[PDB]
Amino acid sequence: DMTQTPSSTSAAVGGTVTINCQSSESIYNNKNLAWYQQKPGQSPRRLIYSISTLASGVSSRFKGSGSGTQFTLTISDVQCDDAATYYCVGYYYSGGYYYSGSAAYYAFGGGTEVVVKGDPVAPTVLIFPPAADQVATGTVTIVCVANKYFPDVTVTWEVDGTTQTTGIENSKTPQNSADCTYNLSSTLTLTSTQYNSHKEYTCKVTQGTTSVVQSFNRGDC
Amino acid sequence: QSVEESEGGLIKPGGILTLTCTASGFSLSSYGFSWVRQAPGKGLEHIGYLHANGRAYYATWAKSRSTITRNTNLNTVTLQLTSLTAADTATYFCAKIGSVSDVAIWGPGTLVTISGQPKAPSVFPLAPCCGDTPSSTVTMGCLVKGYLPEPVTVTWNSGTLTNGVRTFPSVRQSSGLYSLSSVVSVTSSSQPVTCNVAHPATNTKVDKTVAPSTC
Amino acid sequence: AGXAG
Repeated sequence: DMTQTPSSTSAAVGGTVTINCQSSESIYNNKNLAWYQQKPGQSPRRLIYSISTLASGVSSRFKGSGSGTQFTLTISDVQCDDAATYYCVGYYYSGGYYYSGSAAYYAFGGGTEVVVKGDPVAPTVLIFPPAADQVATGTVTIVCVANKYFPDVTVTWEVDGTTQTTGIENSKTPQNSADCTYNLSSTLTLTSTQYNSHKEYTCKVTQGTTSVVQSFNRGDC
Repeated sequence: QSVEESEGGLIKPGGILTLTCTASGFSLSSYGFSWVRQAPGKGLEHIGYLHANGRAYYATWAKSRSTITRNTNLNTVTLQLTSLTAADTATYFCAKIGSVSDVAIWGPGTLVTISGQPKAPSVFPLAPCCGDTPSSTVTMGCLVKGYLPEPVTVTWNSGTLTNGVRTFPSVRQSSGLYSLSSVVSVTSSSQPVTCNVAHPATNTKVDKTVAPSTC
Repeated sequence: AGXAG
């Protein structure tokens, strides 16, 4: 199997990331080792094969190295476009003759999430009261959005001043390939009963020491 | 040269997954091809490898309930995976991984969801509470709620509105249904904006034109 | 021969 470290890392634009893989046994021919890049919702993109050969159309600031059971991917002059998950994968084969039998397999590393640190940007926050047709369904969903921000934020919901702890789901987009920023949706789900039994609905997006709130009163929309 | 997985979709626990990998522009049988999968938000995982020499080699976890076979006559390879559980929910890929060869090729992947009928989304417009202070842009959205399985596709103005769209990754609720939102930011003089939501699994398409809130 | 003898 393949042990890939670190599982998460970060670098500033222009920096360097290094990713290591350790195989419990030696790869086939001491050659069969590729590195892949994957962004959300996409097929894996091959970066390197045969340990160190650059795949077609891959930038030269990706470099593969190693031998035997230890392998390294180095990303030089890292860019926001490099924000992705990376995987090593080795091939193994033994035997192949009548009296040996045979066995083959591939082993993917567990992956490395690479966060690229770009220029900090505070979020702008938007809140959307539930549509009138939502309430009729007996379930209400309030959407809060934190747009174009870096670094990460945390979201808090308040209902008439009382922090919420249930019914909240957050979904963050991948890092923007041009400027490294995130976007985030946070949704608060309530029954029509609870929603009609309260007035002020608040989403609070906190980034370090800075917090941005957006609020609405049920009676106004 | 390209490959293509057959359709996935919603499958009952205990059932059988069957996926076909069809090749175009080359002969599958002249290369070793693997099946790889990826559970939601987790890493890539090898299932088995159909070697160019015709022998199938399976990951230990897969050996007892997987079969990989080649159809040279039709230029396909097929994965059969039995006794499915929720743990088998994943994107499934056909791929020549290319650890050492110049040639590497991956299908686009197909989503297989173990959870019994699909559910079409309900779509609600997202509009700011009436109460602006004249800004230069306005941001509207659509909430796509309560569907199964993934995916849905969201466009704005039938695809003519391409900038300023943020469609968030879906989230699976405790009920097992999925939900997501899409927002679009437009200049404040914009005409009405309409979200178009398609759900192939239920064969549905919904259009919602977002109106301004009462004021 | 990339994946076998």
